[PDB]
Amino acid sequence: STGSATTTPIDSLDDAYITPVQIGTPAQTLNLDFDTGSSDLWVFSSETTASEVDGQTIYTPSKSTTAKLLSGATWSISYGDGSSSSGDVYTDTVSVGGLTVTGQAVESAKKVSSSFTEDSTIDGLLGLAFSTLNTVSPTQQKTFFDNAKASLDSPVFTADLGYHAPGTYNFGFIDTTAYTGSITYTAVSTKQGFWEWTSTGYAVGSGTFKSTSIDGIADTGTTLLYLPATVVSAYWAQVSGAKSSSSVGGYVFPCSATLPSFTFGVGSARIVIPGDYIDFGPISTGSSSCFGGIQSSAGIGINIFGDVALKAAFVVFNGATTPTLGFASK
Repeated sequence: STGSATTTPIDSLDDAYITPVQIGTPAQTLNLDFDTGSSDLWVFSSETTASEVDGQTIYTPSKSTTAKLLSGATWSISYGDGSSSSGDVYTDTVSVGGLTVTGQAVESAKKVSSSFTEDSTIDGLLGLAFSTLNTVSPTQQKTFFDNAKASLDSPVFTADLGYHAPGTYNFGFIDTTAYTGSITYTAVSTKQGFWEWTSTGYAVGSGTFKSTSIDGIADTGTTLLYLPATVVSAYWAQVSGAKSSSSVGGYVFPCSATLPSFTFGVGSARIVIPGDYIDFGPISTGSSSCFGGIQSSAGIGINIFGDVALKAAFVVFNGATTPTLGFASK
């Protein structure tokens, strides 16, 4: 089997991407944030505290003839940005782009933090990291990809995120028309539950490539590119007037600037992020200070190849017995 679904930016900055997902019988379509940095499929629901719902579409398990309470199971998750959610669990039929999994754990939110409430466009998350990170207790649950894997023509999914445009998540096949050149594959460590890999270096603009190992995670659920402070300083030093602002929470730059590209290494291959992809616009409406798309990971504990980096590539998440990641230009 295969599946193919379009993923769409939630706003004009590509702050996140939403993909329609069919849950239950008859189908209830929710727009979920596909997150290769986490492993829970959770949704706004008829159980979510009413004051914490503000425009989201909700899953109502009582209206699904295939929903079943997963008795005794609870979940609770906290993300790297400080947001969180928790609740109980149903199993139900879940379909993405024509690919159907029966008995998928659908984590129904009883509580969500303010950042979720305030984002009316995101009806929940669909985790695509390794199932060892799934938070359901006392019986940990499998991701949608893990459940679908055996049925797929090939045990893979691909992320093809657009810059200020829709893109595609495919399951079970690699669309050879969606990229240019060849795909370069690189080793993955699953030790922390992430799609963790080691970039071979970077360049700023037209500068020379610096060969250096940068361990990090491929994370579709993180907006920006978070890298070591040395690398990030070298980038922003090429932008007149750019500075790190403690009051804003990262590097800002004059909105009048033209940003240089940023290149990252994948083995001997190179993925070029155009400068425009690194512009996240005014820090507040009407400001002439703009927020940068490359930020320091120093306070995170891990480097994160988020959407800024991934959207410059066609990315293969290879879930074979020994997982690997593939990157191609496009």
